[PDB]
Amino acid sequence: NKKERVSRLVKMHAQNRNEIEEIRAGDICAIIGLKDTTTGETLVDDKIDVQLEAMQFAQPVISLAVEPKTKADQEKMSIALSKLAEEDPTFKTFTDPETGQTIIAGMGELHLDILVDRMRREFKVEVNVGAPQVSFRETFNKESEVEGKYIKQSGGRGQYGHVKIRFEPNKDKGFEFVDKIVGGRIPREYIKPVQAGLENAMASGPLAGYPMIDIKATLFDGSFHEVDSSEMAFKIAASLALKEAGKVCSPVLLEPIMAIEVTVPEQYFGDTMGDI
Amino acid sequence: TNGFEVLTYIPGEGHNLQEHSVTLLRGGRVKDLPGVRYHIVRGTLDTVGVEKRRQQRSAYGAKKPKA
Amino acid sequence: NIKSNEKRLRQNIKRNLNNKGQKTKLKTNVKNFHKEINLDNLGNVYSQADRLARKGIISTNRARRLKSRNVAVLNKT
Amino acid sequence: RMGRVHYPTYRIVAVDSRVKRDGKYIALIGHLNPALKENKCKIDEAVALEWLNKGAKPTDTVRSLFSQTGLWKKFVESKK
Amino acid sequence: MKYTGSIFKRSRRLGFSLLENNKEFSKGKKRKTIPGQHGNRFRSSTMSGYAQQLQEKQRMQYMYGITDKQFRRLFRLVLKQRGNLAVNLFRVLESRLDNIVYRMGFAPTRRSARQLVNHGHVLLNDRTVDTPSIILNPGDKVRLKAKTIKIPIVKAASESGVVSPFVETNNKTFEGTYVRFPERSELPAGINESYVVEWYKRL
RNA sequence: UCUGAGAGUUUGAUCCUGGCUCAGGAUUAACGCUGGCGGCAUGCCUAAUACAUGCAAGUCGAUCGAAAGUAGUAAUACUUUAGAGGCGAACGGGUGAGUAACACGUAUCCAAUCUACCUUAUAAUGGGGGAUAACUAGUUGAAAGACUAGCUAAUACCGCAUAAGAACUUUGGUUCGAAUCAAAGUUGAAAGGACCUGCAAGGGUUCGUUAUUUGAUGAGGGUGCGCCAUAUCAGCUAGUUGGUGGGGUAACGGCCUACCAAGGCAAUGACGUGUAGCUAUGCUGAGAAGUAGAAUAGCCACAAUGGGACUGAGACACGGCCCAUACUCCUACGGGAGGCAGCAGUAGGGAAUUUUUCACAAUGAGCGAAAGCUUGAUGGAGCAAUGCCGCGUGAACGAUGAAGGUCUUUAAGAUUGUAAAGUUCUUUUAUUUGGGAAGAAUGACUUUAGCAGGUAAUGGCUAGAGUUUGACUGUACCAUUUUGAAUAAGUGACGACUAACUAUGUGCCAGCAGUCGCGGUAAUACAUAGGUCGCAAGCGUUAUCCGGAUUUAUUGGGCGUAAAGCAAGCGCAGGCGGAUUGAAAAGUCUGGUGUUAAAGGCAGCUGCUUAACAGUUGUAUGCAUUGGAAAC
Repeated sequence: NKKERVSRLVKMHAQNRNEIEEIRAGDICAIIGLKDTTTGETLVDDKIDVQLEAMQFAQPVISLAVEPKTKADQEKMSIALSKLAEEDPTFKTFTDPETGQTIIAGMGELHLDILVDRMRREFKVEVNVGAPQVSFRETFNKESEVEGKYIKQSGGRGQYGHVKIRFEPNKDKGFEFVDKIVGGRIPREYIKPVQAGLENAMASGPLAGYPMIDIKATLFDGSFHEVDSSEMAFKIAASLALKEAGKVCSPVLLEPIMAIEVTVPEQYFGDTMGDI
Repeated sequence: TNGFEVLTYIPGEGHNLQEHSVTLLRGGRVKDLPGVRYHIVRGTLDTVGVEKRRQQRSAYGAKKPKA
Repeated sequence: NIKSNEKRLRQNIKRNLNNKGQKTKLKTNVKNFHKEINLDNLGNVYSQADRLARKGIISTNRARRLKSRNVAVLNKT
Repeated sequence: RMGRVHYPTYRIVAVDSRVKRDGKYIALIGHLNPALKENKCKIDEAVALEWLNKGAKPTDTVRSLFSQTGLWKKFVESKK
Repeated sequence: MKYTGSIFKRSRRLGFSLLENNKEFSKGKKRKTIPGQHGNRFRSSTMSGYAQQLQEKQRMQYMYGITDKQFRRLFRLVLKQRGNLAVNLFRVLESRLDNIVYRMGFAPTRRSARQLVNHGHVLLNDRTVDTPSIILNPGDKVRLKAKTIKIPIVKAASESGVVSPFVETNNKTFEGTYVRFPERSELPAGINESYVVEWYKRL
């Protein structure tokens, strides 16, 4: 939604660049300027509808992480990807949150070759191929029980908390808490904090930072003091017990097993069965 | 950028340290540190953020906290 | 590229040829006066000097100086 | 002219065609604001004739500004 | 800036109610103590030249509604003339447009006068004023357009307006005229400007 | 008078010498967090690194022949110019690489030089000749181009005549290396165009041109004076110093040359090295002065480097030539285009320096009697909170203060907090309606009125009427135009220095920080919540400069114990120097004149509603001259 100023037109001939001024219905050229145009954009002068297309292509998506070597070259490579994305809107680049590095996709080996040539010639940034990364979610296996203690004197006053948490993993049902404290071993005011004490800590994994998912946590016993023993003691004890449970349980990893529809003509079918 | 090499202090809790990053510099003076009267800017292309911070948003380059 | 530049270049090539011709016509009569120090040679030299001064090939001060040098020699005779 | 943008202030000066714009000037005639519809030039009309008689003709835009004052009516007859 | 937030906050803290006893009125509490969580008996020993100069300057620029940069700018403008710079500077301050409007009672507050001027409802000598920064001379007239006099609020303010002998008001025609420089007793005596003058060490 | 601020930091405690940091203004600033506008300025100091493309000097047919095409039977009318020739090109544009001295700043002397066109009027614009592009043909040729022979005109070139006037020489005369003037010897100027009138002859209006001749103007040359550091740089210099003769650039000058020589500068510091555009000016303080020499205005020079010559009036010439040098590009490989410190813009650098922008609307420039052509000079617009000014982001009423929070954390309460809940009002802005600028009043074009040597003619001068004159911009701005609190705030800090504090965590771990100095157990010094204070579409932050710092001291310090008397004597140059008498007036003080650019500062005033900004009047200081004074 802006008016672009067409500065000059030019036709790239076999060897020469013929600078022309007028273009009629049937001829094609290029414009100097409009340095922020993206392929697929339509140009309008006499208030006509835009013929912008968005459903004419298919995704060749194959994720491949590209490991960086020098941070300055990585910073320039980010700008290079920004300047090459408009070249092919169907060219895909992901930015993994756990590993903030570029994830190239393409249509095969020659696709990667042309992309790396584009990076290494115009931008002069050359990067070596690494290896892709996967989310690799986490669960674990049942454990007996976990204790948690927190005693301090810092600040001229102590802070005290004792909790017993039994940490139950699942495969389908996410985070859920059940309370079983009876007998005044904890005041009700610190019931809801512990409800938030566990789940907030549940998103940390003891292998590579992958959040722990589909777990059930429960409280059985606990201990506190007189007017001391403020709210944060049990909140931090819950997280400490969660981390200890996740560490000593020898956790298990999960990866998505993608359903693959291999469509082939009636020539490589038996070969497809053999290859699989 | 010059052939000389300079000692600086890394402000705040936490670190963005990889011993390989080009980073900018800041002035100031810290007399406790022997030989260190130069500083690294926190909140630039490197040393990008300090978390939990909601004050002193002139150093540490932390985005303004809003709900 | 400047069209006036090349235009003036092709013009002053010919102008330089003509100026060199007139300068040599001057100098050969100056040599003739150096050989024959008489009134006729001085008159020819001063005529040619005026001809160059008419168009402006030789500045009036330069012409006056050279004619003073020559007339001094003639007066010594 | 000089001054801030959207405020044309052209000080009236005698100009020899060899000098650059608003550079070292021979002698300032006066001051005039084209925006105001009122004669405001500070001219003595005596030194102006001095510059006219010594050559180096100033801008033509002020010649009309001197026809209203009758400078020509006396200049052309003082020429004789 | 131009807005100080709650007006009662400044009045309670600095002990200066712009209205005699309305900005520190019994509005749920009647106290002269500074506001905040530390309301308690304290020993005032830092009250000195630094503290008093800051207090007078802040009260000056908050009652006048002028930002610090503009305040020093007007001080420098006063510096160009000669004489007793304190009293003359205060007179130049009092010749501010919104202050004159407030003294006429045509606007309840200087901020209300600023709103009236900026929205463009004040006419000065064949020129409508849009910037609430105008210095009036003796014999300078202020008009309110027929469009801007239809409001019950402005009429109520006019009927309960401030009286000022140094200027002439025609309430039946909504006309104002800056007659003369206000005398010393006609100026607010709350603030002593000499300390603020000594606060200028930029010379 | 312009006009003056300090505090802390050594000790058990006290004072003194000194240092350090803070307290404030400014940027050719930038970073970090945010982010509304109007007005205005500013926006590569690094790589004078390399740089694609468009512009950055073009113009003249009333200069010329000819060439082509639209009409016309042809003739001729109509449109353009490829070339020659003419003017212009050396100025504008941009940088500070280099330049340490008449480069810069300033006054004279040029009896040492010139200046096309502008200003001064006068003699004249006489008669001939030859070629020459353009054009054609042939050759080398892919073109690019180059070579060869004919064809053509000129305000293009070349003889001759007239040359009052001019240059040169001689005789006389003026005056203190030169002046004015009488006669004589000698020398040399060109071209017509266009228009009108007239049968013609001829005459007239303007332009083009030569000669002569007034200023103004630019450039060049000499001059005293001041105009960076540096002695941990004592000799430097060979056309150098000077003379005779000659030649030479506008001139005098070893400027150059033939001959004869021996000095010249030089401890009042030359020479050497580093650095460097300078000045007016920007900032700082009252000032001595320091700071920076953004833009700007002038001066200075190169244009990738080292050189050279030509045209031209002026160039060794931003985008002229040639040569040598480093590179790109094309090449058919034979050879060629060459050089964005012009407007831009990009590769890279850095903190960073921008549209690959409009029109020449206006001024100017270049040119042409002209319609007028070009103009990335010039004036606007775009981006960026880089900076300054203004401006909103609401206002009135509404509580022993709603809710919640924070705190004593009692079953008082305070606190946020007229903030709010909520009711009215209100539109700069968000938003449609209408209206709509000043800026040509620049000039020219067409008509008329008067003017003049001339009037036989139109042109030359002044007036009046109509024609048009914008890139800007339906912009600014205005009018109950409509709806509307709605459309817009973050920032730093609270132990003290220096106004602004309490709670939780914290255990010398984290971390704070400009200093004193804080934190190894109730931390007002840290991290967070709340409160509070100060600024604000900006806040902090660093770099850097002036003040404080008089803390390199004529103004403005000392040398016995905090730093400091050569170990003493002799002593040059130089500095300082008794009085009386006389003179002079060099310093000194004063009167007058001219210069010391504009802009800037200071004071007064004017306008864009108003600050910012622009403009007007007065306004120092120094220089030289004239005249006074003799107290030193």
